Amino acid sequence: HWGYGKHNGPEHWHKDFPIAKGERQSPVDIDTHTAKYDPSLKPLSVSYDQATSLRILNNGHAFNVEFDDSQDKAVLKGGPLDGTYRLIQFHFHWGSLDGQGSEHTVDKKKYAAELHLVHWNTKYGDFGKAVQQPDGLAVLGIFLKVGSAKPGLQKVVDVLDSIKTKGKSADFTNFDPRGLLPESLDYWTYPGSLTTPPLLECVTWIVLKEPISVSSEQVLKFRKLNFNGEGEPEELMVDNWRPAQPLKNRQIKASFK
Ligand SMILES: CN(C)c1nnc([C@H](N)S(N)(=O)=O)s1
Ligand SMILES: [Zn+2]
Repeated sequence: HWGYGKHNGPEHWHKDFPIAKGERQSPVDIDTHTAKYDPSLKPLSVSYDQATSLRILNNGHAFNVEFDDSQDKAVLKGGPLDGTYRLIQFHFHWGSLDGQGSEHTVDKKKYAAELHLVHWNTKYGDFGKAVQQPDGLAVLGIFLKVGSAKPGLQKVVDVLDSIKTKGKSADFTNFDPRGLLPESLDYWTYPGSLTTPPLLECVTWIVLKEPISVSSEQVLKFRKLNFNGEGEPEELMVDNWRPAQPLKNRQIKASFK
């Protein structure tokens, strides 16, 4: 089935998922000179004080940190969004080398990695109904560059040893996602899609301008994960990013001047 290799990677996905060649696919290159400041955008509200993390899982493609989304505990509102979007999970995309790994690019620059905080619109009642709607999801994207360590990431780094292979999970309670955010909430926004199969066109993307810094030792621990299952020959989990897709009939808006 699908993956990131030569025989099952992004250039093959359209045969099972024809929407791969659709009109609102993600990620995209963000041309900073072309993006325009939008005064109609409302301030942006990240409310993560009552977040309840539960578990961390290796799915064969990336790892997910999952949250209790049975009540409004950790929500995203404001900015381009109408209504309330509940945090369900976060994950990353990363490279084999420090000069590649992000999905979005900025003036064609690739970062070492990209964090995705995935949220669903509570007017649709559950995540599976939300992904069938054009405004069903909001994904907050944050770039990672290599330099100083991120103290708030270290708890994630230290549990990766326990989920090395596809299908493994571990308890991950009391993790505070506020420790993964940069100082500034300045952002770019556009309508797009999931970046993995089934590639559904259901996402409002909100991509922060300020990257977070992580250390070379933190990213090296991501690159020790495996795509394969336990007992199978080793295929390092690296380069699990989709490249930039055609912008087509879309405008990227900026929250800042
Ligand atoms: C469960 N669903 C559909 C998804 N889980 N992670 C997904 C992606 N990896 S992204 N990048 O958020 O579209 S898509
Ligand atoms: Zn993602």
